[PDB]
Amino acid sequence: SLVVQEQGSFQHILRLLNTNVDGNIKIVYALTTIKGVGRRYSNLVCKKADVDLHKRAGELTQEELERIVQIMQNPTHYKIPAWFLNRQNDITDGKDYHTLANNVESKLRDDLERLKKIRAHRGIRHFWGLRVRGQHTKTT
Amino acid sequence: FTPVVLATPIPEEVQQAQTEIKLFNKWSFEEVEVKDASLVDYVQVAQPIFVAHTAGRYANKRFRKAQCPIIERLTNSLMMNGRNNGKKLKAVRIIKHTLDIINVLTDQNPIQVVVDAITNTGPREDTTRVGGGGAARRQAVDVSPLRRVNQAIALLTIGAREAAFRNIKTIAETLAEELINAAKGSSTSYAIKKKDELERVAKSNR
Amino acid sequence: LDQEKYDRILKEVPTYRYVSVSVLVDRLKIGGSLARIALRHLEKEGIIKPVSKHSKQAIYTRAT
Amino acid sequence: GVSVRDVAAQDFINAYASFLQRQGKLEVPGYVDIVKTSSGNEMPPQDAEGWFYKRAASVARHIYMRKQVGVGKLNKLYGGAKSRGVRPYKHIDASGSINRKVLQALEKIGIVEISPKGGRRISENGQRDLDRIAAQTLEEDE
Amino acid sequence: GRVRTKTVKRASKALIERYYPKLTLDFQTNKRLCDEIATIQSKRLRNKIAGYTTHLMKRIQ
Amino acid sequence: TPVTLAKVIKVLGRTGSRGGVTQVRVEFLEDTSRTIVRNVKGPVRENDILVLMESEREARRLR
Amino acid sequence: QQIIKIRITLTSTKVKQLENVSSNIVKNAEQHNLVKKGPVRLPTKVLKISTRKTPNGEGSKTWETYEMRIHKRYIDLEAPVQIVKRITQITIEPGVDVEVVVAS
Amino acid sequence: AVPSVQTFGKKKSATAVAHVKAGKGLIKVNGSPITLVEPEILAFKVYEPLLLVGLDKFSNIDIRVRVTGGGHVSQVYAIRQAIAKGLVAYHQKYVDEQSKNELKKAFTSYDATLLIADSRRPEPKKFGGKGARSRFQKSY
RNA sequence: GUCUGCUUAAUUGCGAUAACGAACGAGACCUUAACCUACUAAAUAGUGGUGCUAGCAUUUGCUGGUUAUCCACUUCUUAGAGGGACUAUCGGUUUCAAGCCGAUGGAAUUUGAGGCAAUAACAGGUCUGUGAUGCCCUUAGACGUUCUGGGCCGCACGCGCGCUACACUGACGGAGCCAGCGAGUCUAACCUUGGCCGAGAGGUCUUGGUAAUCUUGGAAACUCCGUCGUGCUGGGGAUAGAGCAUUGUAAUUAUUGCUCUUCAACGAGGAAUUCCUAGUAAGCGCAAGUCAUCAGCUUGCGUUGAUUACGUCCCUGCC
Repeated sequence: SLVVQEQGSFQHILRLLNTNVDGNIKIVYALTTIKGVGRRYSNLVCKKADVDLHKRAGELTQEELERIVQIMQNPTHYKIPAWFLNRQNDITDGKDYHTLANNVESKLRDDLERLKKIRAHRGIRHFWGLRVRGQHTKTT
Repeated sequence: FTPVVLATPIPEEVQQAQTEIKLFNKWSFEEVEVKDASLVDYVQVAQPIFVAHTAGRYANKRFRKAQCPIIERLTNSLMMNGRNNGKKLKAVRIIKHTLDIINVLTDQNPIQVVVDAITNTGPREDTTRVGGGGAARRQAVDVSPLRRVNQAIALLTIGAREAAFRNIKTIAETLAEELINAAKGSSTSYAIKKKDELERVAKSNR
Repeated sequence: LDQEKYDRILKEVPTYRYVSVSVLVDRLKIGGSLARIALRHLEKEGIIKPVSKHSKQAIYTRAT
Repeated sequence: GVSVRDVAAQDFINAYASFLQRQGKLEVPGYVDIVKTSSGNEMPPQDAEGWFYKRAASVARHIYMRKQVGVGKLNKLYGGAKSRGVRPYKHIDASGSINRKVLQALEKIGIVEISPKGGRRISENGQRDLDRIAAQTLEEDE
Repeated sequence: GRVRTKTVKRASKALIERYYPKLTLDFQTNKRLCDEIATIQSKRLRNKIAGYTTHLMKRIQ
Repeated sequence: TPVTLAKVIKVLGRTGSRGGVTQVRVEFLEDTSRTIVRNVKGPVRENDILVLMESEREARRLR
Repeated sequence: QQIIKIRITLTSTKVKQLENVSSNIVKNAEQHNLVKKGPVRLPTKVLKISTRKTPNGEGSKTWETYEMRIHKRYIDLEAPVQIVKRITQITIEPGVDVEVVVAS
Repeated sequence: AVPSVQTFGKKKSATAVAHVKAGKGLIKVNGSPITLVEPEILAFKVYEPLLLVGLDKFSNIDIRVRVTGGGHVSQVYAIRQAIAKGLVAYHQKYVDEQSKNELKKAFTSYDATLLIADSRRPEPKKFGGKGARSRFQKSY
């Protein structure tokens, strides 16, 4: 409807989970320069959140940074339907949970090294550097 | 001047527009002609398309390529880049655009500046591969004028295509950025910077 | 998006004859996402008088 | 005198959509913002909204256009192919759910009805409510 | 091509001998006739005999 | 840059290895009775007005 | 005198015994003068079993398309338990199947 | 009485049914009049024939054109043929005879389909190679 | 005989001929796509008329809903019989032979297309389809059988068959919104709607269907109406982090899917080298063949659909 007069609280690069973000990019992404989140947990944490889906990554009230660091990380509460998921049943600690940013990188990790203690064939064929899904790959 | 009063109001805007009149009732094909002697005879100005599609039995008879409406040997080319290959209705929803971005930019009779991107865009003094040996010369000979216009459309399509290609410009703004600068031709275009580049590989070999 | 991008826009886009969104990224350069906005806005008797169709091209133009 | 047919295929869409947006009666089922409609779409509907009030004039104009049909019919219709990616592109039949529930909500007022043979037939109201609202979408064209 | 054949010619060239008189060029009046005379296989074959004949009476005159 | 527009009369015989060349007379339209015998490259007929800025090379029959 | 509206449903592989039987059919029944229709004549099914020619990969890739083309063919006919039976017994034949899907 | 006479349509697949009777104005295609075309760029295909002649003539002549077969552009000539077809089936059975000759020298000029439907076939396919005259790869 | 020549898709045919007349091949024949306002019938196809009827007009009109309200129809749509085209009709063109152009009528390049496919074979392939099978070997620490686990998916790389893309002639989105080839549950779980629950992926109640009777009339390229504006982007979708689901005794060398973010090359492809003359080249889909699933293949179809010749022996190749 117009060019919106963005004052500077347009602030021009952003930081969400230590893990970089850019600040005049159209949001749902930006939440996608991340691990473990991608335009589907992202278009829920914005609908269960009081959001814009067309705002940028710099243009962020902060009451919409800390509620959007927050649903994330929680999972079951602002209706997160649990099929929606990756840490689908822990199976070591159940649980209904989300594997995140720094954390999908050290849990990718801790799922291989409950089946390399074993000595089986879902994390021994990851072990020879060659693939486990059953195929003949030679070409690649 | 007499609105038919048929329930079904089939237009009084496209009834006074195409009753008074023939031709595509945006551009009037009505005091628009060709200015060269050679490319009259071999470039239809227009049998009436009242849109810019004929089945099209144009290659059985070795000639009629001629009888072929220019506008619909154009949409014809574009037909590519392979992925579209087949799509004519994307290629007339694009040249039904082109004729508005020439009218709008110049203020012309744009279906004429469509025709002046024909005769000007044609390579006359052209080469051929004399066989000849391992190496010989491209005896330099002026195409008939038949062939010429085959090239004059062919050329234009391989340079206003790269221009959308990682481009902010949607072929509607590069096609009309080629024909205005290809008739003024100029060399901000691609024909008059290959057409000339084939004259200019011949003028020697010759 | 700051306030010598919309008033460079409106004093430059009344008699500015041929326009689009490839027209505001090549002339006013940054954006596009936004641009199809501060053009279209209004449509006050003094912005653009069009022969524009659908989505897919928006070919606008001169009030007069 | 004044038809549903005599009028276009997205003005009736957006001018029953802002009729069934502004009716309140319409009910709005609980997996109708999130959940992906269709499974080859990644994107659910870009409205997230009262696609439900744009699927409430589609469905509905779509019935009346024919006799009868639905939910495994509006199942072959709303989707398209598949995005299989690498695998030469493939049809996928939606999710009977949302319109198995607008078809039991339209059942409510007197717009859509259950055609004997059975499954969705618009009632006798219903049609009354589409020839009232194809003549109120003919005057945004007139 | 369009190049004629023996079985055909040598069937019109035998015919053309006797029946020059019934003989014509409206070939659609020979076609009929060319059955009452020959004892032909086919419909196609027959339409290619008289075609040739009419290529005799159109040059004979 | 002087352009002499010459009309084709008699299309003669096919040439070249690959049949890329017809031979060609030509009647000078703009000096009728001159009737030179150049070459050209195309799928030709009699009456293809033909275009030469090279007035004149008169050409000889190319494998 | 109990009336019955029979329906006569035929099929073969020869267009020449078969046509024979609704000439005989509908004129060994208009002799009887019966209330009937005329030989309805049903979409031509028409099986093309692709098969390669060779006995062994070798050998070019070198194929066939043999098939049965039936001409499906049906009829009608009223008449009691007496004069549909004298009609079904008569047309009697090589190549052909007759059903009497009865309509009591 | 009714005065009705009447026709078909045929371009590569389907048909129409021009029930060209005596009424007041109408031109119903598919249960949807022609202002309402269908693939709405070609839209001008059918718009030539009402004016290619007097929108004068078709006030008298009422066409409920039902449209089956034959992807959207197939039938476009099939419903074009049929308004002309009968243009001369009205102008043959009903409106005289030189009104079929004044016409067909108008309607013969685009000298196109309009009147005479297309001839061309799809070629049968074969064995080996994929649209039609294609032969499988080659070796050595 | 089986040939100088001219002739063709063709030892296909006129003609030349101590050579006369026949067999197989080819062609004839069979499949399917076209055409029949003539026949033969259709509440598993659809018409009007008929009400019952739901709206706009009120002008009688216009828009409907109704597997029976009745009937009447059979263009339609199916499909049996059937017919129908022969290059036909003049005109040329030629040994005025076989043939070949062109224009009229026509639905209509061998009508299009496949399928059958002699003569002689090749030591091409195959005992890893066989309870078809020679002769060697194996016969219980078997190379026979079977429960498990991994293995044929292992990569610095060499070679083919392929998918998306280098754009504004496109990517995203509403709003228009369109076929054809199939298939399908029985002794049991194949198709599933509908109506709900799920953002979604789905879950399910319950439904019909041994099928022109159900899912099934709604597929994509597109017209719509625009945002994006020459920004490797708002082309590109690589590789990644998690979750949530949907099958599967087993999901690890994540079978697939969703949910959101990580945003890899490549800015039109060298020496090479294919396939193609008409609904033909090619792209947008989908139903089957696998199958519990997992298609970037195999087959088959249509919906949009043109360039370019419609000719040669320069080449290869083979006669």
